[PDB]
Amino acid sequence: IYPGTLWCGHGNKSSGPNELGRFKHTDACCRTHDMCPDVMSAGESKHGLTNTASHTRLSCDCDDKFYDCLKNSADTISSYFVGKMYFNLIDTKCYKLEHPVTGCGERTEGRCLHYTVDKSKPKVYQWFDLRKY
Amino acid sequence: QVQLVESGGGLVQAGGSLRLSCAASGRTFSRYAMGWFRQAPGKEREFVSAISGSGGFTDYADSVKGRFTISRDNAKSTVYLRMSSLKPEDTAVYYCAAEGSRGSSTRLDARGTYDYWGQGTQVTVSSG
Ligand SMILES: *[C@@H]1O[C@H](CO)[C@@H](O)[C@H](O)[C@H]1NC(C)=O
Repeated sequence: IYPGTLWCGHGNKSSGPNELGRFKHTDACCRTHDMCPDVMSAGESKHGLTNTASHTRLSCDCDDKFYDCLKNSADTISSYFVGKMYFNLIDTKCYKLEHPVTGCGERTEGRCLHYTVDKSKPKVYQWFDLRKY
Repeated sequence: QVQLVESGGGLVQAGGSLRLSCAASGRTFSRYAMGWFRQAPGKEREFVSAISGSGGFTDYADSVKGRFTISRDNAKSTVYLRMSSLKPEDTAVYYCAAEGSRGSSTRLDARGTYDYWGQGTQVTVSSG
């Protein structure tokens, strides 16, 4: 957990859900990210997918909104470190509903940044790598 | 704030060659993929081409594979769509689009991948 923040990271310090840490902007982003409706706990199964991580994995919509929230924040240095630790180190994935992937378009470092699909079959929930910060 | 502006277009005879150029401004250019979308009168604005930030992966729509070429100049922050051997049913409005900021990986085969769009220029193939 970050010095001066309540919500950013596993576990939490806060007493009420309305309470925010030192930084008005970064802690709001982390609070919104930690209140994602659809998550998957460690070892939880949902939507035909099983996550095999000790940390909870979240939906790609929450991660995209969290990315935009951190990139548009006013306090640059705290949001910078939170983004560079969450998105770029742990090598997590996000799950969303998409046509079945046929192959990876562009793979840079250990992650696929553009993928390709078959438009012929229906949509299914699948894992996708997270963009870097 | 960002600004995407096109150049090129108009009427050209069947078989002729034309390239549209699209200049972006406001942010870093090389990070974000960019693409070109084709809207015929009375149809969904479908994508015709897209190119990644690095340039190493491009995706073309099946209707136009092998006739169009896509490229970018990161120093001038521009993207070029070259077109050759134009055929009927290809006259349309061509829009220039840029990949928005995303936390997850996205496909270039979707409208929802691109946030910033230009006004686009008309392309007309008249003969046969
Ligand atoms: C975080 O706080 C909320 C309410 O403030 C609480 O429901 C939740 O259990 C807390 N997290 C942990 C790990 O205790």
